Amino acid sequence: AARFVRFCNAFSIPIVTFVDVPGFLPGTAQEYGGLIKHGAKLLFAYSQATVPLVTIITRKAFGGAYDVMASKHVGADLNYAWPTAQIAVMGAKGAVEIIFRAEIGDADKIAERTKEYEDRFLSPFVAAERGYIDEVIMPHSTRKRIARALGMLRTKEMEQPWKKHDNIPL
Amino acid sequence: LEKLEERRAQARLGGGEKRLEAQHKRGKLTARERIELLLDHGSFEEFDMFVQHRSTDFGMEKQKIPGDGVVTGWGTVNGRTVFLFSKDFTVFGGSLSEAHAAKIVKVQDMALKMRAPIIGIFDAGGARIQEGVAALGGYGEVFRRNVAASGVIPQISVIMGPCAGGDVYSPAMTDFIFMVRDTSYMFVTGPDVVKTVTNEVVTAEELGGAKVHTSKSSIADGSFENDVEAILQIRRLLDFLPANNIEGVPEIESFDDVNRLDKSLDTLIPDNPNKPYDMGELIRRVVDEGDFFEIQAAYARNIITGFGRVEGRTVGFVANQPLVLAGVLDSDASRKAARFVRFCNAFSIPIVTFVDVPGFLPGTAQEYGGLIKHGAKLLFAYSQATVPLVTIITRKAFGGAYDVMASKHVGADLNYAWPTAQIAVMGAKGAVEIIFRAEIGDADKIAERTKEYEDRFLSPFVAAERGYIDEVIMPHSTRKRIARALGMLRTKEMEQPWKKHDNIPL
Amino acid sequence: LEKLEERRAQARLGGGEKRLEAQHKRGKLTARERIELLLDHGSFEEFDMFVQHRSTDFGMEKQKIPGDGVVTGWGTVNGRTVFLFSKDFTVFGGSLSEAHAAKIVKVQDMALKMRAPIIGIFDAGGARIQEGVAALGGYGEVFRRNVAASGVIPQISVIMGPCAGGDVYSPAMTDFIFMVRDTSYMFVTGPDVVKTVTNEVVTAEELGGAKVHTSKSSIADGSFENDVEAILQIRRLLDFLPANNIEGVPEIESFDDVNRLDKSLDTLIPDNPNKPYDMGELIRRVVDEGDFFEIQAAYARNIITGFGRVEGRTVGFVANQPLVLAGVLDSDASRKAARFVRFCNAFSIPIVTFVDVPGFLPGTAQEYGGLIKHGAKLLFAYSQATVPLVTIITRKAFGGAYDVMASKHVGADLNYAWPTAQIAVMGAKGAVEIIFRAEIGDADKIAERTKEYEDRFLSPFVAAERGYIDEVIMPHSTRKRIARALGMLRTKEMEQPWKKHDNIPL
Amino acid sequence: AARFVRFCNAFSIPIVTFVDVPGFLPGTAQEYGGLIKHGAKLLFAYSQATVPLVTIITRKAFGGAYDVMASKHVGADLNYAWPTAQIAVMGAKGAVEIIFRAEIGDADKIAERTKEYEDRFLSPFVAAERGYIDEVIMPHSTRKRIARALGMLRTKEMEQPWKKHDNIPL
Ligand SMILES: CC(C)(COP(=O)(O)OP(=O)(O)OC[C@H]1O[C@@H](n2cnc3c(N)ncnc32)[C@H](O)[C@@H]1OP(=O)(O)O)[C@@H](O)C(=O)NCCC(=O)NCCS
Ligand SMILES: *C(=O)CCCC[C@@H]1SC[C@@H]2NC(=O)N[C@@H]21
Ligand SMILES: *C(=O)CCCC[C@@H]1SC[C@@H]2NC(=O)N[C@@H]21
Ligand SMILES: *C(=O)CCCC[C@@H]1SC[C@@H]2NC(=O)N[C@@H]21
Ligand SMILES: *C(=O)CCCC[C@@H]1SC[C@@H]2NC(=O)N[C@@H]21
Repeated sequence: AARFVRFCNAFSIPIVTFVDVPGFLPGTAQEYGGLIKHGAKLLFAYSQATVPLVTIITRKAFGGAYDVMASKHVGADLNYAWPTAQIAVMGAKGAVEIIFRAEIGDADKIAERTKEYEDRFLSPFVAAERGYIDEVIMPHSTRKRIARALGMLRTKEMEQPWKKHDNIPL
Repeated sequence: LEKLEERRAQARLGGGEKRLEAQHKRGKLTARERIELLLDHGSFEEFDMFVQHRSTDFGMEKQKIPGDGVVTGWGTVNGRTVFLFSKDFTVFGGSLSEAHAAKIVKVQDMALKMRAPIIGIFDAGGARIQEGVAALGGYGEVFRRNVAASGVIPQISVIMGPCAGGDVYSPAMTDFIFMVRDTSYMFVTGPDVVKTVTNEVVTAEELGGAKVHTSKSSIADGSFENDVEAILQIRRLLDFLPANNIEGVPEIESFDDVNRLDKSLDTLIPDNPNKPYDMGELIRRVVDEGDFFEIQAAYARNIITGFGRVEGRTVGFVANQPLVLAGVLDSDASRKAARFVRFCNAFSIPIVTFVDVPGFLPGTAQEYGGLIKHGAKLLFAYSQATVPLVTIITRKAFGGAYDVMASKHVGADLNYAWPTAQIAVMGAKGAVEIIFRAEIGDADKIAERTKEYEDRFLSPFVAAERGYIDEVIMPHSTRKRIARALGMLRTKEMEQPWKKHDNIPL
Repeated sequence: LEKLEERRAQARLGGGEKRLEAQHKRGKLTARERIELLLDHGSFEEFDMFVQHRSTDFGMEKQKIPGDGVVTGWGTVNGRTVFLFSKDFTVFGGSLSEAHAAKIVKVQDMALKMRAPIIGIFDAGGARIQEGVAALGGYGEVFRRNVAASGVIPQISVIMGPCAGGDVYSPAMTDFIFMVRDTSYMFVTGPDVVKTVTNEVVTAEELGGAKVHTSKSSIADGSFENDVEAILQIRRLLDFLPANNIEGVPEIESFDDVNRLDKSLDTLIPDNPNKPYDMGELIRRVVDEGDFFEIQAAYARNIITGFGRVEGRTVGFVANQPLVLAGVLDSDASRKAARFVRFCNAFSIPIVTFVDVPGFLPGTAQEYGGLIKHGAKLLFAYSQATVPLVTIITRKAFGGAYDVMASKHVGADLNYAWPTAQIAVMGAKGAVEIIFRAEIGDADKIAERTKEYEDRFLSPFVAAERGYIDEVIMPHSTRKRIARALGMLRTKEMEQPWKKHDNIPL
Repeated sequence: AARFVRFCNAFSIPIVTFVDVPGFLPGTAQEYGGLIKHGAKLLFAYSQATVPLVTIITRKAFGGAYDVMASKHVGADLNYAWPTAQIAVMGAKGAVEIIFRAEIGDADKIAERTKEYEDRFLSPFVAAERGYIDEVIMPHSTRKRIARALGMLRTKEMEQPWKKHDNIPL
């Protein structure tokens, strides 16, 4: 994805992203293989681009992944979300086991806390209340929105400092 | 007022005496001690000492600690302005909240606007769960600023403790990462998740310790014995680098001589062609006082890269190392050298290269690993550079490799060769095997033809006759030539077309 | 999901049915109805419908209202993209908190990036006290963005209700301010402080009502009967303006002819030198269909400024007005015209000037008020402009005034003059009374000398004989010449030295 | 002040500001005179300048005035504050009259609320806790800090979009 995004950016081609990611792949294999830098490549390619970026969150966006995949904070122009999106720091079970580390033995209490956490926070509405999502749309309208959005976005112009070239990790 | 001095003195205490004593017991300094040690005496000016968090969920409102877990500010090192921030492990485990992120973004933006370097020191414990999605927002902004500053100001990161989860991405986009050899580790996902998912049991030290990341994964640029050594070495390095992408490299007065000769080099290369030799000795004989700041010393040891000084100016050096795997280029060496050369070119540092390469590494493993593109990265980096490039072909350059390692054809300005250089499409045996295929059965005729081809084509004078080599030099002269050459090349000026950016093969 | 639709229907209700009924009883529309009436049908895209405020002090946490008092988004007007926001009086009295400010800054930044016009509609109630110092931060960022966009995109503001306190600064730095005649008012400090400090009793309407600010203070560019008229006139105006400072003025197909002659103009100038005439008639005969959008019509009526169309292109018009104060130049007129010319120059709109001016206004009030600097403002504005400038001298041009009103000497490109023009240093009486000072003992000789001086020098032919006038034209052809001239001048290209910006007097 | 600031900015001279302002001047004479645009001139001049700006709050900074006088939000680079600074939306009396409008009848209750508000909120530490102030300094050190700050700020470099010229309110 990093190389594709760089090519699209070099020639001023707009980019559309569909996001459904639960996190990164765990295991010693990936770590010894250098997952850190390779993951950084995508963040770099996304954040430096000066063309229109439009993103649609469908189901899941957990943890640091929610940031590499063209979040509003790294330069996305428009962020929509379907009603089934779940934007949180991590899955509900793990979050409860971390916050309530003192009472990890009583089952029923843990299940009740999990249900409370899940219903309150695993939804697309808390992210919206802080203004990170531009609009929550009904799915059947998706095409029309893109078709409209890209139009207004054609004129994106923005200035940056003078560098010879960047120092992207390899 | 005295009330102000009391409040301030109590902010310098962080999370209390007990946590400071626990911190000291492990052999780790506190954030403020590191700040005091890195900068010149009496220069530290602090920003935003009293910031507090604003969350009100999960009982967080009952514990508001001033500082929010990070110490930030600016100062001077050797008279030159530097900005820096340091994470504090004793305050909420140095986790990352909204206000935390605000302080970091402020210091980063100010540092980019005024064009000065940035130092980040990491002693953190990751994302604060209680803050929910807001915390993620913080992360984003910090990442963004890093990318904006890359290739404009040099950014240095020092890992001095745990660093997990999303946090790790922030130093991965900086220029240099340094680690401490026993109280640090990096990973995206921790041991518990790994066990839950793959059923493999591993400890944090084995998964992401200093050894792993300095010898296998390519992430870290060096390791040091303890915090003090690390900080002093960072202060030594910082004096090499230009302050930004406009002003030249810093210059100091050198105590060495630009016209001295060194006879020992005439006997460096052995007569026997199967024996190796130590290239690092050559590099240390060529720099001013034998001072060489090596980068990634323990990873991909078939290639050497680092900083030295010539006539008071910083110069980068890249060299093949015969001592390991006969000096062949492979995926790891290509990636390492490509990233380093890109850095040197970005900030207009001249580059010297020492070449002794018999080819690429054979085997199915390399081929499945993608050697073609990792190999193309180095060629790309070398051919696009617009700074002075000087290369010395000490003992070998066979086939395609002679092209990737800064040949005259890909943009090298000056190319010397010692008398022992052997420049050819391939080794004598293979070449004669391919050419004279109708007579592969005999054994005397093949030897005769091999001797002829070797005596006529494995030498530097055929390369010189076509004008690919600018001059053949006696070994004992090497230093002087470089010292003169660079002097004339300072004014190199040349202009490319207009591109947004290149499309280097990632 | 139905539940999302219910959330939307509930967010669209603002602060309750009761407050909406009370709003309607005052004779005012609601925010969303204004947004609906401004934009083309079906084009409105809303941002951030669900944002809530985040204060928890002074009992504020018990009342969270979605939207936080502002509706923002973008749409199309006549096919061209526009951004906009509208403050909602029914939610916390339309006040300005942290999150409210975050939405406003988002929309301003995005509109600057895409280079599109911005419409702001103000119906506010000032600073929310319960938010404390944080409130101030909000205001600050908004101001900054205004200034960054000034001279890059046109910014129109419409005041349709109370707008007290520091918020007033935000619309004052925009290019146009429109007010509603019977329901709006603006002031920095309200009547209560005035009463407690100065002991004078004054109502809000008298202190800052529409009339005060459109007739005396120079703030407002016009007034309208009710909200519908104001919004439709904004829609009309938006068709004259360029979208940004790069592209040219919009063009439409005209129904008029470029070669028509106007016999009536032959009789516009009265025979008696003491009688005035109506310049507005002249202007409405030069424009294509007689459609003229007047700017600041009710302030400083001795000068006229506005927008028209010629051959399907926007053109700016400035003209002296004999009907009031004999057309002299005073402080007010000077400031009005100076700001208008600066705007027209910033977006590359051509300018046409009609001159009939005897001089400056004498009296001690003007001099104590600072007439020197205000008068210099207009000269500064005209002389520095690089757009095409076409000027027409109709009747009088005496003394220094003849030099500020787009003379050939200060950079005008073409200068015509009707046959009735009188261009001289000063009037016949005073000129003679000075040159023949030691002869004033008589009465008849002085009268004879006056007659001869009037006959010789008060004419347009001496100015032409010196070459300061390009052509003397007959009145009936005036329109045609303009239509031709402007055409040829479309390609004007000139370049000045490098300055950060001018130092215009204030 | 606006004219002086623009002149300073045109030739790249740094600016130091000392702030002690309780608000604007009330009355009919000023509003009939057109205070809104004249006061906006100063804000316009300060926000656009691209030279080092250093501000020192000594005693008071109330209300909208605190914004025009080179606040951190409109583009000031460094903000120091003495220990006696009072940064607030308005004076204690009027603030308490406004917040507790439904209980103004009393005279002891109002005094109690006034004392509480003044002690909690009229200080430089609430503004500092939000990061709007870079440091609370001891007065006798003031000169030294200025001398240091300006020394570093020589390299300030920033670029706006391409405009023919600004449109300052005349
Ligand atoms: C630093 C770390 C490796 C262990 O440090 P340690 O020296 O062995 O001591 P502890 O584990 O008891 O942690 C000490 C404090 O750091 C705090 N802390 C550390 N990381 C934190 C975080 N991301 N969020 C909140 N608090 C955190 C803990 O609250 C703890 O507080 P305490 O005084 O009540 O005990 C661990 O804290 C860490 O970095 N991540 C924990 C892994 C996780 O995310 N959840 C737990 C199981 S999934
Ligand atoms: C439940 O059993 C969850 C499985 C492990 C958590 C998942 S695996 C994929 C993601 N990786 C990670 O960091 N956690 C997520
Ligand atoms: C002798 O056995 C020759 C085999 C190796 C040939 C050399 S090793 C280094 C280079 N790799 C390659 O492809 N051929 C060269
Ligand atoms: C006739 O009596 C002449 C007196 C008036 C002079 C006129 S008023 C307009 C012009 N202003 C000026 O300086 N003198 C002219
Ligand atoms: C106290 O009783 C005075 C009321 C206003 C305080 C001062 S008077 C001048 C300034 N104008 C304003 O808005 N308040 C300030």
